Order: sequence, then structure tokens, then C-alpha cells
Amino acid sequence: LNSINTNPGALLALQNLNSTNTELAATQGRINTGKKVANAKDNGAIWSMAKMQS
Amino acid sequence: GKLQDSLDAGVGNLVDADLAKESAKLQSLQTKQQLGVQALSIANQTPQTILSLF
Repeated sequence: LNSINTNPGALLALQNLNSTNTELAATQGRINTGKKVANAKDNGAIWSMAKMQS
Repeated sequence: GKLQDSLDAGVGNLVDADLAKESAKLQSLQTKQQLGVQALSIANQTPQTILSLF
């Protein structure tokens, strides 16, 4: 329980922080690009469909 | 990343000592060591009593 070498709860909080950082970066990409699908990484089928129609 | 975190947490669950118990065991062993050296001090004087016989 008590230990110096590792505290699992800090690792779990770091994992949730990285997860919210990833969702925040995705939302910021939706902000600047102006599109919910602006590149192949976001959604390949909708992106290729919009590319052919464009 | 999550898997390496869980692996390090498991190795810590195996190896880490529970220091909160170690403080108690340490101070108890210190008190027992001082009582042991002191009782050894009382033990040393037993032979000298017979000097009164001569």
C-alpha cells in the first residue's frame, strides 16, 4: 500500500490527463480546420467521398 | 503505454515494502535491542557476587 517506488493513482491521473489532452487536441483540430472530417486520419470514407465530389 | 503502466504497477505490488509497518517494526526492534544490551549488562554482574564469600 504505502510505498516510495510507485503510486498507481498518479499513473491513473496521468492517463486520464493524456486522454483529455487527446480529445482536446482533436477538438482544437475541428476548430481550426473548420470541418469534422478534414483529413484521412479523421474518417477515410467520408474524406475520400468528399474529395471525389469536390 | 497503459500496459507498461500496469506492468510497472504490478512489479511494485510484488517488490515494494509497506513502509508504514516498517516504521513500527523498526522502532520495536530498536527498543528490543536496547533492552537486550541492558539485560546483558545485568547478566554480566552475576559472577562477581561470589567475591563477598572471600
